[PDB]
Amino acid sequence: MFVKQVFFDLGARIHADEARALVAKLLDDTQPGLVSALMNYMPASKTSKTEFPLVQFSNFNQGFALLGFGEVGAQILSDATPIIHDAMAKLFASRGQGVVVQVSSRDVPLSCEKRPYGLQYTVAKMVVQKKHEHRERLANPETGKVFLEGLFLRSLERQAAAVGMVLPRDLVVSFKGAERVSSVKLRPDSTLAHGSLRHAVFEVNARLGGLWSVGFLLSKGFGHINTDLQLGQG
Amino acid sequence: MQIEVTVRNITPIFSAAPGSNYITIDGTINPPPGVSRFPLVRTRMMYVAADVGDGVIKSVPLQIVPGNTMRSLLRRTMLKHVIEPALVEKGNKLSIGAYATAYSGNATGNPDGVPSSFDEIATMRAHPFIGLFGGGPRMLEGRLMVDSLYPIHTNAERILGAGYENEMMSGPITQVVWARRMDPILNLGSSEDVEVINGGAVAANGWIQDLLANSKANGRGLKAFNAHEVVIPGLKWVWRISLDRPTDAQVGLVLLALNKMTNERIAGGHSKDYGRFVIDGVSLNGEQVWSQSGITGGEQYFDAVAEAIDGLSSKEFEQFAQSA
RNA sequence: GUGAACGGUGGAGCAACACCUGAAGGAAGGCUUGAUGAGCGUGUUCCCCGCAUACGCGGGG
Repeated sequence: MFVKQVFFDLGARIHADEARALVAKLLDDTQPGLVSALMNYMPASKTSKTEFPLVQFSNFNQGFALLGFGEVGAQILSDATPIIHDAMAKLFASRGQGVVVQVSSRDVPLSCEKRPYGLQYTVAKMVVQKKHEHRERLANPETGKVFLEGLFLRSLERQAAAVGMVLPRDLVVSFKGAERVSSVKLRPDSTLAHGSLRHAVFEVNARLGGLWSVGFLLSKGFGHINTDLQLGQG
Repeated sequence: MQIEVTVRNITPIFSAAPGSNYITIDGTINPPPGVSRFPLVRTRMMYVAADVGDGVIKSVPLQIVPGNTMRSLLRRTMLKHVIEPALVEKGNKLSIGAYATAYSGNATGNPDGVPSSFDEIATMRAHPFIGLFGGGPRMLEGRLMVDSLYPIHTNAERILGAGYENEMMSGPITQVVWARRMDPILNLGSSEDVEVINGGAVAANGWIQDLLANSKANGRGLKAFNAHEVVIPGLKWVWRISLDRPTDAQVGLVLLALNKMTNERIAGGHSKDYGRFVIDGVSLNGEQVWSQSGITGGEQYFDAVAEAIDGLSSKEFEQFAQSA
């Protein structure tokens, strides 16, 4: 259907994961349920849902963005936006002279159709390795290629099924190469790190016309770029 | 008495045609719904029969400025720079009704049922301002016939039978001009900008939340996007001012209003500077009198309006306006 | 065999002449389409959820 993007500008850049931690810590004392809705927690406990995350935090050049997928996620952003804005307003008016926090909002529809020609789609900061078996596939290029193929495909089908629209199941993808390899830390000052690719290039015969998130740790703000912006653009 | 005021428009011309029209991002005026129509107020259009192909006359569009619009315009310049200076130099005081009837033809919305006595008709008809624009409670006939602004265009070849055969424009004469509204509190950026707002940054922030609550969800906020169709500038227009057995004072008044015609605007869209124009030529019964320094010629009309400005009292405007 | 049986209501004839809905009337007044999500930090085994039923697959932050 459609995905909503809401952009918040604090006057300074804040990373998506530490923005997620800050949003968790700011409204924790009061309004806990909205936090459960924002963070895709369980209704009863603190742990997160194993399904696709309807609400995922994202980069913004002056702060952080929120992405809500489907009618439910868009409604979550709709009920969450002013209380969240009011929290950063009181936090940034408590210290210093104060700053003014500016927003934007946009409702981008998602779409796809199959074309009989390959199309070049790049992604940046997408996590790929989570277990020791994923490390063992990544050592050899032949067995790592098909793993990345299946990962990119199953991410497309997962967020399709989650958004509630049908994808044609005859798509053939291909992976050309990635510019860099780097680690991703779940929490700072932790020894545990997870492998990730930088500026990976994929090639899909179909076209994609919305926000499409691929790979792991999607709610942390990794491996989504707008496919409308790359389209016919270099 | 026939006058033909041929002008060129310096700024573009927007005289808003009524009708909630709609526009897409690229053309398609009044599209089918669901293409995200934007509101569009087109310029005033007159349908006109024209020689489209050989032997066939069709009702085609041609964008005009209304004759009622510029009747009120000629009356307005007449009154602001000739009549009101006369009534200040002799100290004559108009009433509310006299003022409103001199500018609008009526003091109230109810015209009186009785007709005016013939001495009042003769005196008012003889008077230049009253004769040019009648009206009032007893519904006076005026001597002035103000025709609409046609451009010198192919759609008006049937209109311009005599004269204006050259200087003919073939293509369309309209351009869509897009104006957006922007919200300044979205665009302020800095708190050193908000130190002049009372309440500080938190008040501006709270207004951002009001507009966010409107963005999720009928009080109109800000930041609209609009288009308006405009007539393109630099094109020659023709004005027709006919007169009905005029006194020399009434023609002299028309020429007195006409000389300064340029200061004013033949349009709407005041702030966009729409309506600026320069008169290329003025012909009295076909004779050219227009120069760069106003009208050169018609000295008996100017002398008659000179002697008619003197001795012009408020009581003419008072008596005509007064309802029975 | 009806106090019955018979029997054309017909013809002629203009609803005509004369008469103006039309006089007065501003589509206006305000508004930056540029402003955008887009290119920049993490060096290794730790949590929880399903399918199984543990031989392992899938995934969450």
